[PDB]
Amino acid sequence: PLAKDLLHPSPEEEKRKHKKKRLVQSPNSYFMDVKCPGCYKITTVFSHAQTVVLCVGCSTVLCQPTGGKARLTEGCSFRRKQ
Amino acid sequence: IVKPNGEKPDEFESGISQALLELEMNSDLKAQLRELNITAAKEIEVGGGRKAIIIFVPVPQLKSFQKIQVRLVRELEKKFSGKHVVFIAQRRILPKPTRKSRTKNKQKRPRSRTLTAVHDAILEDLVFPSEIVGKRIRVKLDGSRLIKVHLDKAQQNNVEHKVETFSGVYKKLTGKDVNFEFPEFQ
Amino acid sequence: GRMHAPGKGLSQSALPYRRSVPTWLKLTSDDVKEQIYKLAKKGLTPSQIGVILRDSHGVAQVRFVTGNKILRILKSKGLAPDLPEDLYHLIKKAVAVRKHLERNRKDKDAKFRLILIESRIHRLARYYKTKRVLPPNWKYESSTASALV
Amino acid sequence: VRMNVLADALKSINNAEKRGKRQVLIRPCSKVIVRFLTVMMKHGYIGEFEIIDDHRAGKIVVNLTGRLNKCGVISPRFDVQLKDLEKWQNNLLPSRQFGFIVLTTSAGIMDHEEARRKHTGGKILGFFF
Amino acid sequence: VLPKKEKMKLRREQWLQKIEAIKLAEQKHR
RNA sequence: AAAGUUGCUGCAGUUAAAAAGCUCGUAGUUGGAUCUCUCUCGGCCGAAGCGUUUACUUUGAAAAAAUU
Repeated sequence: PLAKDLLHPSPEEEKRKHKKKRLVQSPNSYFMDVKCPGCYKITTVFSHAQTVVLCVGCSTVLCQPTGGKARLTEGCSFRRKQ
Repeated sequence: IVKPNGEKPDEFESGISQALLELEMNSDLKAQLRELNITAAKEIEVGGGRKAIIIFVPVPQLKSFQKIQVRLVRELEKKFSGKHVVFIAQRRILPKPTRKSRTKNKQKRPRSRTLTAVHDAILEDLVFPSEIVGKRIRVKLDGSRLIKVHLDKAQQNNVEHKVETFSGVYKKLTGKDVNFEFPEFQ
Repeated sequence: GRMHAPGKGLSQSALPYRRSVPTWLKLTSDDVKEQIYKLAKKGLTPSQIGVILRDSHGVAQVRFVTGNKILRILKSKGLAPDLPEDLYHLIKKAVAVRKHLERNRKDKDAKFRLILIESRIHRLARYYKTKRVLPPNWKYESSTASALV
Repeated sequence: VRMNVLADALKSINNAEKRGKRQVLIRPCSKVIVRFLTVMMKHGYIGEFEIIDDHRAGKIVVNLTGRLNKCGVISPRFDVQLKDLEKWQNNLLPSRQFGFIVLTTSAGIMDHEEARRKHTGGKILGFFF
Repeated sequence: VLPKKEKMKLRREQWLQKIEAIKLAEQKHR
């Protein structure tokens, strides 16, 4: 109590904090590579996308926008990028 | 190969000119180095008798030099003895307009031509294999500043041994003490 | 806190410290600019352009990859509307509430919200006329509202 | 709204040190804040501080010591001619030994003693004892 | 309880005693 | 003058004098961070454009005695 190094917070408190209240702010969102199960193409999709993103070749529904993160279609595979 | 703004080639500059000529005539980096050119060079002693070469290159071709950075550095490390190779954009400092100046400032100087913008760009260009993901400035009790730069951890093995010559060249070129760290988690 | 709502939220966007373009993005600045051009030809506002570019094309920030923000890109080739998108949206909202008032006369809440929207319109028009985006003779009239849409 | 960030920084420092804290985080940073804290630092009042650089107006983490009783801003920045210093200190500093009026003068940011020594006046920023 | 003016006198006197306290602690350092 | 009962220094406004039903709403007041001297003619110098203009600060001159 009354004694904590504010310059060097351990990563669980920095991850726990609100994104604007971090020591240097950083977004909680990310970009992800998705593959449609009906094809082999790779698509770069924002995690918190607000618009429905269609396949360039299959024209299938990849992600559905929700209140927070997008809802990927059951069957599509994804991998977090960087 | 060399086009100095003062148009006065030194023998360091001619030596690295024939060095880049040897790399252009032999290695696979033929199609792009012929298009490019540099401006100047200097040799600085840092870290207790360990030399380093610095190459001043004109600005609008750095991105081309950002494509061929690491290969050219490793080939000049094979070419020379144990040294370090860094590239610096030739950045121009426009003086601060005071109430005693010459009448050449009929327009406002650009914000990119200021002192601080040039020095943060220079600190960015010292480190291409890494990227500056953080920066802090410690103001010690004596009143002298000390910049600490946090670089990237995912590639940390590449430039771990090069941080000392980074601090040395930045101190020589600016007069500011800097240190470099690597955070455990982003 | 907000201008007229007494509530004070925090939700916004937090730009990362990394201004550099990430390595995985193989799109160049030019291809981004013609993406902006087709998107503007589709009748899209700059906000919608940035949203679609972020959601689908992987462009984190147009200003980080192209060096300019989207309105200047649309202004260079003249694919920019005469009046800005926020003023346009306030004006559309005013027309919608006014038409609802013409159908419904007992909605005093819609009258109060119309006063609020028109107050926003006046303040932002004052700001734009200060920075010469609007001509000095421009004025919002209640009857001169559906013609701007 | 948030005007006079130096006032908010000094209020935060005072409030944190009266609660017996060891460090204080102040945001946003400013060059006037940094010069004011340097003026405190050279007199041994606030230890040593560090500027955290995000691409916005930065933050400062200050290592508090305990020798400070109150630091304060004088708003608005009144014109202080070189005579008025005695008057101003007899209004502000509770004694003749310790306490500091900080002035922004044409020679930079300084305290009232160094203001007298360089023979200049300026505008008043704050005081700390 | 007790008058305000006496409390104000006491607070002023304890703050004055702290003022010479800090001055004497600073003088001992030289 | 005590007197901080006119308060700039330096007052007050739950319950004692006293804060407006609520929101919008001119002017005025107040406003985040950021930017490190030279050209001509005359004997290293003198004239000239100043350098955006200020506000601010300092210096120098000039400024009845009496009173203090």
